[PDB]
Amino acid sequence: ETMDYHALNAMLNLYDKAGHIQFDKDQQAIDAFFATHVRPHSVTFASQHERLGTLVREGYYDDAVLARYDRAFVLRLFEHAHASGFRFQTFLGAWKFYTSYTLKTFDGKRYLEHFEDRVTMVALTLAQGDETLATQLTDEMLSGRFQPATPTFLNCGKQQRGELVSCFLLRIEDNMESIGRAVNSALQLSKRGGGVAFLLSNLREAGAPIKRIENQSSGVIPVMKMLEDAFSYANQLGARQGAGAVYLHAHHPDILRFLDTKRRIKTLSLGVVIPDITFRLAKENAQMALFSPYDIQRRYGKPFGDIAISERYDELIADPHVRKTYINARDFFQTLAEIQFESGYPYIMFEDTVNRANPIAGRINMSNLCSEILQVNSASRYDDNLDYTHIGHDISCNLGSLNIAHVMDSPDIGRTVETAIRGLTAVSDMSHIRSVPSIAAGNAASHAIGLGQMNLHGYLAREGIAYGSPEALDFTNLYFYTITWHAVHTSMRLARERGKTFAGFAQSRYASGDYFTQYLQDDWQPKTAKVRALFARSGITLPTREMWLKLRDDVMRYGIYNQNLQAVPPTGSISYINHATSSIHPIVAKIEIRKEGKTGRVYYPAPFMTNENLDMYQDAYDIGPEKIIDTYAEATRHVDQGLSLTLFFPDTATTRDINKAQIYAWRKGIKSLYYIRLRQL
Amino acid sequence: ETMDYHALNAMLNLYDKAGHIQFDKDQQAIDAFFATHVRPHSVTFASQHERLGTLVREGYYDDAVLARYDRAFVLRLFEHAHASGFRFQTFLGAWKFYTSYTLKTFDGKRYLEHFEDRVTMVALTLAQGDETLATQLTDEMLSGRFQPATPTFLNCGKQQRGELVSCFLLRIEDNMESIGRAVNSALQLSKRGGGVAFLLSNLREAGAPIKRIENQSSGVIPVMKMLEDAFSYANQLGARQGAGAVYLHAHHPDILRFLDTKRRIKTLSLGVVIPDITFRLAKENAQMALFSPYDIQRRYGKPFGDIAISERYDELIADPHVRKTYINARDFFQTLAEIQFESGYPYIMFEDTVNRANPIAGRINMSNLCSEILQVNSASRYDDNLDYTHIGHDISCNLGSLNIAHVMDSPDIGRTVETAIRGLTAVSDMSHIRSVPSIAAGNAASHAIGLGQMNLHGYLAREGIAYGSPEALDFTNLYFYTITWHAVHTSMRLARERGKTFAGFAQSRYASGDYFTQYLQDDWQPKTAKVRALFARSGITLPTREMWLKLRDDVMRYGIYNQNLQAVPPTGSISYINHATSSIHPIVAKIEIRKEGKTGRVYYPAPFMTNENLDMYQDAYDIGPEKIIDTYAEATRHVDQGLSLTLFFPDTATTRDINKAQIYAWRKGIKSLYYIRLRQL
Ligand SMILES: Nc1ccn([C@H]2C[C@H](O)[C@@H](COP(=O)(O)OP(=O)(O)OP(=O)(O)O)O2)c(=O)n1
Ligand SMILES: Nc1ccn([C@H]2C[C@H](O)[C@@H](COP(=O)(O)OP(=O)(O)OP(=O)(O)O)O2)c(=O)n1
Ligand SMILES: [Mg+2]
Ligand SMILES: [Mg+2]
Repeated sequence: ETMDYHALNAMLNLYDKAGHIQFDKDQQAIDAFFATHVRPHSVTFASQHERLGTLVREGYYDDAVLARYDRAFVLRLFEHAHASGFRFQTFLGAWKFYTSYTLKTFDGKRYLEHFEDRVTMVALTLAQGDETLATQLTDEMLSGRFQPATPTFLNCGKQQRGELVSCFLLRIEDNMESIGRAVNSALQLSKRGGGVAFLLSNLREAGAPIKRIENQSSGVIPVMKMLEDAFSYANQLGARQGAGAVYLHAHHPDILRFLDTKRRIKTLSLGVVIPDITFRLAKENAQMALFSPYDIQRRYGKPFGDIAISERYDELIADPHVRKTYINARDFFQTLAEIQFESGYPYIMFEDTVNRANPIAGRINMSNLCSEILQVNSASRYDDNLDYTHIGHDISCNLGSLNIAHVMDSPDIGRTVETAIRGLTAVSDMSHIRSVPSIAAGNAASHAIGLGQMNLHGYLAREGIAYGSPEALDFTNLYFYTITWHAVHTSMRLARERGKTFAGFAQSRYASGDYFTQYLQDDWQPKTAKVRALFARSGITLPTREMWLKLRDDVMRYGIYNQNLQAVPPTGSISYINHATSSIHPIVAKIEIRKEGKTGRVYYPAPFMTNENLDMYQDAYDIGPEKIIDTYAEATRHVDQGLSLTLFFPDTATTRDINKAQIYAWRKGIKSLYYIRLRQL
Repeated sequence: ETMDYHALNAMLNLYDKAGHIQFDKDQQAIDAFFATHVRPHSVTFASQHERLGTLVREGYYDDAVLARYDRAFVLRLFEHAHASGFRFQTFLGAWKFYTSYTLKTFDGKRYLEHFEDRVTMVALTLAQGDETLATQLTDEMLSGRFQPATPTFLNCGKQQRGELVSCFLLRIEDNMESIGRAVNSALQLSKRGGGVAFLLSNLREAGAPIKRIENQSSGVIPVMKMLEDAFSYANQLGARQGAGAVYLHAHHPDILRFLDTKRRIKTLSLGVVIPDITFRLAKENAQMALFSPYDIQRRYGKPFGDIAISERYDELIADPHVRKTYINARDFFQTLAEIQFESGYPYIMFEDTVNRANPIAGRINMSNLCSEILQVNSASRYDDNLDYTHIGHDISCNLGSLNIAHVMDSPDIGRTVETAIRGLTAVSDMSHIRSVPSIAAGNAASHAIGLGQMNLHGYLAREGIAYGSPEALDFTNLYFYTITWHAVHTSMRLARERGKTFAGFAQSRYASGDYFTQYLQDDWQPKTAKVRALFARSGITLPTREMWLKLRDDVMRYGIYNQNLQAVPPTGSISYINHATSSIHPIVAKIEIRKEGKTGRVYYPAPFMTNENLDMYQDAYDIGPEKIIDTYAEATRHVDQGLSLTLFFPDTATTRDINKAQIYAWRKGIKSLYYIRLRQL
């Protein structure tokens, strides 16, 4: 007799005379949802075998995927799938999946998939015919241990579908050709829903020459302006703005005009690269010198974006063949925070930290639209007709995440990590982005992937450890320690199985073993009793020196398949499906509210949370930056790419506050910073 | 003792108690210019031979051009050149050429060319080694009979230089690829100073689908928006806006949003194609039906831009598989004039008149930034990586003009026309625009050129005939009649010499002779005594039936080299150098004032004009549209492409006035209309 699941949902938004919540009311919502809406609008077939048939016949499922398997095997899988006992844990989780993920009939009126169907098809797709693999992926996803990126989760198997990968990073070179190409990539990538970031640092600055006639270039903005229109023009079906980003080196002469667009470029996001010296200068209240990329090129034969500024600052200041401009470092960071304060951006990439941690030959000069990807890239050369004469290497992202709790809840952690790695790797292998050759090239050369984490705050709460605490820090350090061991063990394996390794391996730190010197010392003993306890209870072995030493041999000898393994992005709405917390930070709220749906909003309580443990769920605001920054650093120690890191502040905070945080971060090893969020309603 | 040439110039701007002008004062200005400024800042070498040497050595002249000739021959030419007796006729003519055309040293401080040097190098360049040709071109240019387009005049021979051609017309196709390419062409062409127009009619309209999901396309504007930024970004060295245009069919569903950008797109110009039916509808106060290009394609397998609307209006109205929208034709033309009134644009291309007059297989769906070029074009197909899989045919302009007076002043009119044609043809042969394959293709396939006219009003005045008059109309009809005969005789010749013809010739009207039926009847007798007189006095024979009949045989048998011959654009500042009137219309003023120079302005009196014949120089305003429109029609009868036609109106004029004029034009055969100019200060 009460079947308004929204109402029921709404009830999570109520507190009783004792500041407690009717969590059950949310479970009632799930129940009414399935009963009043799903079950009734979901299609039931007489058998799976006819269902496939129909789905392929009418144009929904891609038969090419089913065809890599003996159909019996298929059926066996759907059955297992549906036999696993999967339930959604929350009304939003369900509602999200059916309103935006599950496959519907072409007219919208009926559902054709349920969570496990989708799971299955994903498993089938990535396993490319490998049945045991297919089974495992199925298992990993149904257990909650693994959660592929949205773009994969959503399209695998579908006949009419998106691409499986969808954030991309591109260079631009200081000539029109590159520029033209960039704008064209923007168009092609964004029409298909991709997020794309562009490096701008190589471009000659405002005022520089063209064809040896002085004061003629107009710098980056008018280029920013084009990319902007592109993204705005080429939305994705069912969207109005597209998403772009541009990164620019802080020491680039146009830095301030650049920052200035946000005090005008309304939809691209900005990101700024900052080397260590900049910090040095502002400390010692000094002047910042900006070098011309025009000159830099002619005198060094390389582009601004490819030299090491910190390492050649003085040199450069002294080379009179390099024009210099000066602004006040302290004011810089001031402008930086003022903007950040007004609008979240810009992101920040600690260039020196990054390159110093980079195990891969080359430098890293830019990042993605979520500031988590960090990888080398390389120039492309064109022909006057735009035809590539030299196809360089650009970057694209293959993502998925583990839900730490569920991982810890299963002793075979090595299987668990191997699978995800196997799956993301598949995503990479199946990927062939034709519209932008340099992307295709890159993928193909590197098989880079980015395995990421989520639900930390979820986990720690459940185990009664407070976010931020030494218990917490200790755990996050070792968890990531152990995840790294298995992932590289896995990539090593793959190289063996496939008998090849990523391009450049040889020049890498993996090749020489220097990549391990870190692990052959000691941290690795649980700084803490509780943490020691958790791993033990979980039946998981923390990798041991003998293990590392052995893996180091196997790597030096056999190599690894993927040039890059981990990356920790924010976990948008999949997190709700997976029932996990945004990534590894804490909980923007206890009962998160989203402005979605026919009622206006929908409410989402955190995992494992009950009236008897609320005190373990203090929100990000409440926890504040230090603790957050501290958690990410423990993680940053191991993750070869980077992690999206937001700082949440009270609306009373000041730019100095912001700046103190960024310094701390910087001082702490943090590779990069994402947006800064001032609390608002 | 008085050497301010500007002052002296200024004096043309003075009237005496009898409304007369000190024309001589302008000659004094020339004299002081050369004496106080040119001579002193121009470089004299001990001999020509060393001069060449130096100019090649230091990087100014291109030796590759000199190398096609025996150096003695060269020298002989410069000498002849300088021996011809050339003088500029006006202070602006000189001042223009030295401030913007002649070659200076790289630091700006000194001149290295004089009019005849430039003439010579042009002659050498186009003649490509042919000495008699080189001589003739020299002669034709020095006599004033010929005046190549600015881009050629200015760059031929130079080492550091522009392209020789510079207005281009491009299609776009209804898919992203084409769009991307368009924006890239915009960039590449405009960085080098080219004017470029785009067809937009094929693009699916605002609201149409994408990937079979309804209401999803955003039509042309956001595309207009990109092209706009492109042009604005890629100025030409020494310029801030670039120049673009977009054409769109009046019966395209986005027509009104389109017109609406100008009531927001600040720098592209607009142009509208209009078929006859539109006129029919508005007469009979009817509704205009707009057909979807999306549908049109699917149902007819061709793009909006390639079907004949007039011819299939009803059909289309009846095909229910073609979506239709309706707006009121009368209001259309109303909006058209209101905009025109506010801002000059849009240009107008009378599609049916044009295609009906078109001697060439195919249809004509767009025009250039000056509305004078009209030629067929064809789609290009791309690969997902932008690579052309099928290179279509797009259009570019090779222009030059004859100065009617000087032409008439020399009995060998056939030599005179043959040369120009030979020279423009050279421009075409030497042209290889790599950044846009479809342009290169087009040129190569067609060798289209556009020989044009100027100084009509100049001529008629001198011979005491009033602009507009039956004398005038009669002359312009026969002059163009005779120019056509010789140009086609010339192109015919070329095909023979070169032993090939333009692509498609066979499908042309030249091939079947229908191109001549017009000339084999009769008009061609001077309607007038004076006109008969002028040709006679000039020693020029008006082509005779036997002549046409003979040329028709030679053409049917041997073919012609160029697919298109004539085109009559406005003659911007070269006109001042050549000492002629903007094209064939009359004289925006008696003493034209330009806002140029260190004094703020510079004054330019019309050719042959003196206090004893002012009454023959009534300005365009004063003459008004009819007479103008009437002159162009006489011309439109013969010119295979089209002619830029501005109507000048009093600031009291009304949109109805404007609309009456456009109707007259339309009714009169006029192929197209350029901007409408309201008189302002
Ligand atoms: N009309 C132009 C031409 C170039 N640029 C900009 C874009 C590039 O960042 C930079 C270099 O363009 P190119 O390398 O194509 O320029 P060139 O190679 O012709 O000149 P240079 O050799 O001077 O670099 O100048 C511009 O804004 N407007
Ligand atoms: N994200 C997108 C995709 C397309 N278009 C526009 C530009 C083109 O005029 C038209 C056609 O683009 P494509 O042909 O590339 O579209 P498809 O071929 O994928 O779809 P269809 O086959 O539906 O035409 O749609 C757009 O505005 N935004
Ligand atoms: Mg360059
Ligand atoms: Mg299409």
